[PDB]
Amino acid sequence: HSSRLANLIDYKLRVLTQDGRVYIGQLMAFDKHMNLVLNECIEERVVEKRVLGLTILRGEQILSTVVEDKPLL
Amino acid sequence: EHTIFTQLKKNIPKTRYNRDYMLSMANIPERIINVGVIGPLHSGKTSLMDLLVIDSHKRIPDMSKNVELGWKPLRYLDNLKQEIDRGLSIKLNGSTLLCTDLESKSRMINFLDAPGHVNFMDETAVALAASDLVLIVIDVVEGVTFVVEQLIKQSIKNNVAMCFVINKLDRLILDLKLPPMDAYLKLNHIIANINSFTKGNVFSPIDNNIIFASTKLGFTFTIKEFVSYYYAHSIPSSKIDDFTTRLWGSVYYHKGNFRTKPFENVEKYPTFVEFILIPLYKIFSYALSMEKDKLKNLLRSNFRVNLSQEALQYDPQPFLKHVLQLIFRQQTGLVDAITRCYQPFELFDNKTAHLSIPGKSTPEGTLWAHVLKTVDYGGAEWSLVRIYSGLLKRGDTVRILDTSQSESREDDETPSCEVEEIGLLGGRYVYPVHEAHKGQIVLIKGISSAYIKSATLYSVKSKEDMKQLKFFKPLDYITEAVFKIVLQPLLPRELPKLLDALNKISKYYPGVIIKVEESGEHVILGNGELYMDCLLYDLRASYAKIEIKISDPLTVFSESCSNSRLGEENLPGLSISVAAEPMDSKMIQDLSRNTLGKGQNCLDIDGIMDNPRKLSKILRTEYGWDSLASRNVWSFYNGNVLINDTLPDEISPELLSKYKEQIIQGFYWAVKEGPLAEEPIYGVQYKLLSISVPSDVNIDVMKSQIIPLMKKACYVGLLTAIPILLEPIYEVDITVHAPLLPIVEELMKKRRGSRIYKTIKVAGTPLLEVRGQVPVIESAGFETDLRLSTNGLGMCQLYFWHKIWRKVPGDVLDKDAFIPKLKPAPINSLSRDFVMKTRRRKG
Amino acid sequence: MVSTPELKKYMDKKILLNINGSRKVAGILRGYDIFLNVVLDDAMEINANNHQLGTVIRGNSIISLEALDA
Amino acid sequence: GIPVKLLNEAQGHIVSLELTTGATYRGKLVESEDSMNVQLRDVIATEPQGAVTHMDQIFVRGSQIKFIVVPDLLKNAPL
Amino acid sequence: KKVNGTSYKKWSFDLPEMSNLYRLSTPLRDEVTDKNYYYLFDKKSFFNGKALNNAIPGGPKFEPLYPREEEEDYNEFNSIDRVIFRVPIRSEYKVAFPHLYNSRPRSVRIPWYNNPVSCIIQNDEEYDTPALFFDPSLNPIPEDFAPLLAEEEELILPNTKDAMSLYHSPFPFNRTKGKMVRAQDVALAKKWFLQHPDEEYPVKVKVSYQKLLKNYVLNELHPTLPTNHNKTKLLKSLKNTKYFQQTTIDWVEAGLQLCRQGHNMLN
RNA sequence: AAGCAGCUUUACAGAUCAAUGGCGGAGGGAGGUCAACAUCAAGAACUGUGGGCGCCUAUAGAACUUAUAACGAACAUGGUUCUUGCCUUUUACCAGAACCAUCCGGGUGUUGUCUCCAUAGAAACAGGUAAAGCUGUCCGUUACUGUGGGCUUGCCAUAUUUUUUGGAACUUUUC
Ligand SMILES: Nc1nc2c(ncn2[C@@H]2O[C@H](COP(=O)(O)OP(=O)(O)OP(=O)(O)O)[C@@H](O)[C@H]2O)c(=O)[nH]1
Repeated sequence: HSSRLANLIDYKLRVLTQDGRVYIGQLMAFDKHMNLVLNECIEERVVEKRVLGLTILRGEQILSTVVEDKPLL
Repeated sequence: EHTIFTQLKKNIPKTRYNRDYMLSMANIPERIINVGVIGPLHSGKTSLMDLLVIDSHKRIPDMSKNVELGWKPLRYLDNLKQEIDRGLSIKLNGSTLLCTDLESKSRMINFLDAPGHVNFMDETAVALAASDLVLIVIDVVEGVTFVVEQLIKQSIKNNVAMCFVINKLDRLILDLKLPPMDAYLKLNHIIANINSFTKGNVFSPIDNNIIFASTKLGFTFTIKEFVSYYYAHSIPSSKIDDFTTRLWGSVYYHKGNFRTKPFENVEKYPTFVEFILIPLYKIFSYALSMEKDKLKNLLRSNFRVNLSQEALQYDPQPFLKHVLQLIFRQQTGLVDAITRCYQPFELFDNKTAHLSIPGKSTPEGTLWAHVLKTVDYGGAEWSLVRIYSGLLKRGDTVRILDTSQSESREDDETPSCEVEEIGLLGGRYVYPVHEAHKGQIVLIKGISSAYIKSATLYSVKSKEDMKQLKFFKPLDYITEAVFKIVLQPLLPRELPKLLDALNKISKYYPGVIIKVEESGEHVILGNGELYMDCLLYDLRASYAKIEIKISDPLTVFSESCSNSRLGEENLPGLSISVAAEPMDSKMIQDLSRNTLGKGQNCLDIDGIMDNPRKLSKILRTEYGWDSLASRNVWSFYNGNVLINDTLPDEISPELLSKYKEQIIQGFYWAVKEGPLAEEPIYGVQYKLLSISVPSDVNIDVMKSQIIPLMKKACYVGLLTAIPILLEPIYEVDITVHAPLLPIVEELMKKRRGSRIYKTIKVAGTPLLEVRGQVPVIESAGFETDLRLSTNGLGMCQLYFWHKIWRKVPGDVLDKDAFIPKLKPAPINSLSRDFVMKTRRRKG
Repeated sequence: MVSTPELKKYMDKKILLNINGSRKVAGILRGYDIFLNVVLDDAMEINANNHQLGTVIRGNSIISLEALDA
Repeated sequence: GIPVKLLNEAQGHIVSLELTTGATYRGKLVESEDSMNVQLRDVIATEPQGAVTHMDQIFVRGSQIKFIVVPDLLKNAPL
Repeated sequence: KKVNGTSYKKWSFDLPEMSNLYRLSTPLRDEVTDKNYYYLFDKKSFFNGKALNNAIPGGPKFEPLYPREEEEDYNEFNSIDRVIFRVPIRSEYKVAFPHLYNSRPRSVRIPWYNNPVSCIIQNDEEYDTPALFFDPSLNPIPEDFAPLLAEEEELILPNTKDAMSLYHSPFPFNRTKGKMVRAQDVALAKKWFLQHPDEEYPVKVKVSYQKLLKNYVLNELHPTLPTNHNKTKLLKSLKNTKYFQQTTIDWVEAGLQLCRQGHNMLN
C-alpha cells in the first residue's frame, strides 16, 4: 500500500519522537524503514526551540505524524 | 560580473541535472573522479563521448535534424574547424560532467577524450597524467593490434586504473555477418588475447572491466546493468548476482538448471550467448526485418517499451538506433563499472608517486597541483590543471613552476602570478568557476605567460612544506619527436611574428620540439607527416598569418662507434686519453624502456640514483657487466654510460673527486653535440684512460679549460673508433584485407625499409595485420602510396616505439663513392652524403 | 547486509575502545567480524587502575574506536 | 530508499548527529553504510552535561543513531 | 499508403519492394560502397588539386588559378647541396597533406583522412546462403525463466537477409521514405565517371573520365542560392484568362500540332 | 506477466440533476500537377519600430561561426571586369578569376477554393491583433457510486545482533 504516505509529501508536519522532542517542517522523502527527511526543522523540547535545517530521522525514534499546514506553493 | 554570467546563461545550453548540485558535490574529495578515454584510430572515442553528452543535456542546439536521427554522426568534443574537416580528433577535449550509477547516486566525473591517432599519442600521454582510469576502446574487428599493446603497457606503466570497452559490435554482426557462435569465440578470443597482455590481473565480462558498445547505434552492455534492466524483474532477488557470475565462460542451464556439463540434452550455446548475443541479434534482425506491431507487442511484452508512430516511421537505420537508444536507458552501466573499478586509497599513492619523488610530506596545509597543458578554446587560451592540494579562487596570487626547473631538484626561485579566471570544460562550451577544489580538473586563465609545456603549480605558506613538497617530472611523451622540417619566413622582415607563432605552438602542442639554428633557419621536430601538417595549418592560419617556407621532410641522425688515443689542452698541463666503445644491445634495449626497476627488468639508468652497488648489481648480474667497470661506472648521459677506467685515476683520486663536475658537465656538453654532425651520440662507452692535471692547479684547472678539452677527447674518441652513423626507423603497422598482400610487398621493397617483420591473421575477419620497419628518412609519402595502391583498403601507421636506431648503410668517410645531385643516393655510399650535407648546414 | 567495516587500517595497531557501561579497553587489533566483534591482544582495562587481561570484545556493545599514535 | 541516499551524499561535508546515548557529534563524514554506520574526523562531541572532547577517528552503529543533520546545499540534490 | 496522393509528391514503401528493386537496379549501379575507397577522387582533393595546380593520374588537369610559377630563388635554404634527396615527392602527396609538401598553399581545403576500411561481406553469388554465414574467407578463429526474444524461435527471416543487403546502399535505396524528383533531376551515369577506370579501357574512355571529372568539378565549385518568390511558373500565370485553354492529348499528337505550329511561325 | 485493491477512463444505471470542477469544443479530415498573396539555410549576441504584462513575441539592418555538411544528394546559359588567346574579328569562342544577371525548380505559411468523406453541435453570443477558443460567457461527458477496459502503482510476504513483534518495567532526589 503506502498510498496515504505519499499524500503527505511536501506538507508541513509535526512529528513526535520516543525521545519526546517534536520536529516540524516540510516532508521531502520517506522510506521503507520510515526514515523521514524534513526541511527547515525545529525541535520543541518542553517555551523552547532550536534551528537545525535538513534533518534525517530514524524509524525507531519516530512515534506519530500530524499535519501542520497544506502543501506550500 | 554575475550579469555577464547571465548573458553566459543562454550560451551553455544548460543541462538536465543543473549545476550547483553537481558543483556542490565537488569539494568532497572522495567523489568526482578523472576518466581518460583512449583507443586506436577510429575506435569511436569521440563518438562515445557524444553519447554521454546526449545522456546529459536535453537542449543541445547544434544538432541538425539530419544528425538527430542518424546518418552523419555527431562530433562534440570535436570543436575545431581542423578536426571537423579532417574527420579525426586532434587536440583532446574533455567534458566535465555529472553522471549517475545504477544505484542512482551520482558521481561528478571529468571526461577526457584523446586522439587515437598514433602521431598524436602525445596527448594520450597528457591524458594519462590526468586520468584516474582510462577506458581503452577497441574496434571489434581488429581486436587488439600492436598499438593497443603499447597502450595498456603504458597505462599500467603509469599505475592507473583501466576498463575496457570493445566496440562497434554493430560492425561485427552486420558487416561480418557472424553466426552467434563465431561471435562468442570472437569476444572471448580477444579477451584472452588481451588478458595475456594484462600483467598481474585478468579482465572478464563479469569483472566489469569489459563493456560492450556500439556508438553509431548508441548502446552499451554491462551484464550487471543489462540483466538488472531486464532479467532482474524475473527471478528472486537472491540468486541474481550469483547469476551474473553464472553468465560468461562456459555455463549452461538446460531447463532452469545451471550445469557446466557439455550442453547435454540438445541445444548448445553458453549462457552469455543465451541471454545476450542471440536476443540482441533478434533485436537487430527483427527491427530491420519485422512488421512494426510484431515488434511492438514484443516491446511491451518482453521489454516494456512503447513506439511512437513517428518512431514507427523511419528509414531502417535511424529507426534502428531509436529502437536501441530506447530499449537501453541513458547508459550508466558504463559509469557503474567505472564507478566501482577505481580505488583511491590503493593506487592514489602509486600514480601520485610515479610522477615525482613519493614522500609523502605536507599533507593538506598547502596548495600544490599539477599543470598539464596550455590549451586553446574558443576564447583564447586556458591552462589545464589537476588539483592535488588546496582551493582556488579568481585573483588568488599563486606561485609557478615548470618541470625542467623541477629537474633542478628560497628567493628568486619562483615566478608567480594570480589565477586570472577559472573555467570548467564543457566541450564546445566553458563553464565559469570561481572556486576550485581538490581532485577536480579545471582550466585557468592568464598563466600561459609563465612557461612552456608541463608546469607544476603550487602556493604554500610553509617553507617547511615548501621544502617538503615534491615536483612532477617533465612528462614522458610516449613517442619521441624524430621528424624534422626547416622553416623560414618567406619575407625575412616577417621573421619576428613567426617566432611568437612558433612559441604558442610549443605551448599548445606538447611533443613538438623547436630549434633556432646558428644559421638562423628555424627547425621543427614532430612525430610524422600528419602531425606536423596539423601544425603547419594552425600555423599558416590561426596564429601567424604569414606565408612561410618549408623544407623536405627530414630525420635526425645520430653518431655511433663500431670497434690509439691522445688529448691535449692548448696549455698542455692536462694529459687526456679517452677511447670509446660500442655498447650492449641488451643495455640498449633496457635503456630504451625507462622504468622504476620493478621485477627482473633491468632498472632504468635513473637507478644509478639507487645504489651504484644496486645499479652495478643489475649491471654485473644481468650483463656480465664488468665488476670493475661497474665500480668504475661514473655517470650516465642523455645517452650511454661514462666510466673512470685506469690506475692513474687511483693515483690522483682526490684531484679527480674535486673536478668530477668539470668532467661530466663537459661530458654532457659533449654527447649533446657530436664530432660528425653535431647530432646526438648513442651506443658509446667511454673508458677514461689517462689524465694529467696542470701543475699544482693555481686556478689552472677550470671548466673553461678541461670542458672543451674532454669535449675533444670524446670527439677523437669516436673518430678513431670506426664511427658509424645512426638512423631511426619508423616501426610500421599495416592493416589489410588478405588477397592484397603481394601489393604491400612491392612497395616495401622500393621504400628500401622493405622489412616485413611479422605477418598476422586477424581472428574471424578477412584481415592481415603486417608489422614492419621502414626508415624515417625513407618514410615520405608512404601512407598515401599504400592508401592509393590498395584502393583505400589497408591502412598505415608509422610509429616510433622502442626507438630502434639502425646503421646508416654507408661508410662515414668515403669521399668518392657519391654520384651527383638530383638523384636518390647509391645505397652503398650514404653516411658520407648525409653527414657532409648536414655539416653544410653546420660547419 | 554484512558490510565489512573499515578496520583494515587498525590491524596490528593500538586502540582505545569505548563500550557499553562507560567501560574502555586498550589493545592490539588482531581481527574483526561482520557484526563488529573484535579480537584484542595485550588487553588492559581502564577502571584509573589498569589491570592486564590478555580478549574478544562483543560487537553490539561497541560505541567507538580511537587511535593512540598517529 | 531516499533517506539513505541523502546520507551518502553528505559524505565529505560537516554533519551533526544525535545518538540514543544522549550525546551529539559534529565533524566531516568520511564513510557511511547501508546499516547507517558512520566514520568522522576532527569530531567535537557534546554530551548531556556539556562536556566537550576531541576524537580523531570515530565509528558508530546505526541502530544507536537517532537523527542526523546535514548541510544546506543538499536540498537541491536529486531525488 | 504508398504515396502522398494525386499530386504524387513524397513517396514511401516497404522492404521487399525495395529489395526487389535494388536487386534489379544493381547491374546499372556498380559503385564502391565506402567513402574510404575514393581518396584523391573525392571533391576536396579535386579543389586542392586545382588551387594548387597538381595533376592526379586519375584526376583532371586544370588551369593554374594562380598564374605564376615564376619566383625561383636559390639561397642558403634551398641549395641542392644542403638538401638530402630521397623519394620523388609525387604530386598526390602534395594533394594529401597540402600544408606539408606543397608550400605556400592558398585557398586549400583540408582533406578527409582515414576511414575504417569497410570489411563488409556480401554474397553476390549464392543466395541460398543463410542470413549469418561464416564466410569461407574469414580467418580460422526455475525452468520458467527464459531468454526474452528467444520466445520467438528463430531470428533469421526471409526478409532479414536483404534487409541487411539494403542496410548498405547508396542514397536512394537505404532510405525507404523520400520525395519526388524531376526525371532529368535524376543523374544515372554520374556514378560511372566517378570510379577508377582500372586498366582494360582504351585511353578514349579514360580521357573521357578526365573530361567528366573536369566538368564535374566545375559544376560543383559554383553554388548560387537565389530564390524566385517573384515568378509564378510561366504556365500557371499565362494559362490565366482566355486565349489558352487546357485539355489532354496523346503526346505524339501534341508533338505534331507543334510541328506545323512553329513550322508555320518560321514561315 | 495473472488476480485483488488504488488511479485513469469508459458503454454506461446512476447522486446532483443546483453552484460547481476536470478534460474537449465556440469553424472538421485527408487529398486535390488547383489557383491567389506572402515567406524561405541555422544559431548566440548589438541597434530601431510595433504589440502584451524590466520581461516576452514579431519585423528590418550590421557583425561573427557552421566544413556553405546540403532551400536542389540538381545544374544551364548570359552580362561586366582581369588575366589568355591570338589577328583576326562576328557567330563568337578557348580557359580560367572576380563580380553581377537570367532560366529551370523546390519548400513553408496564409487565403480562397475543388474532390472524396466524415456525425455532434454549444459549430451560441460579444470583444481584436499580422494570426487563432486569444479572451469572457458558453455547452458535451462529467465533479461521489457498481459492472467493463488500461497502468503510473502496492514493489513481492524477514519474530533470532544495525530500524516494525520492544532492555522493558519501576522507584526516588534536586530546581
Ligand atoms: N560501424 C560503426 N562505426 C562506427 C561506430 N561508431 C563510430 N564509428 C566510426 O567511427 C569513425 C569516427 O570515430 P570517432 O568516434 O568519431 O573518433 P575516433 O573513433 O576516436 O577516431 P579519432 O577521434 O581520430 O581517434 C566514423 O567513421 C564512424 O563510422 C559504430 O557504432 N559502428
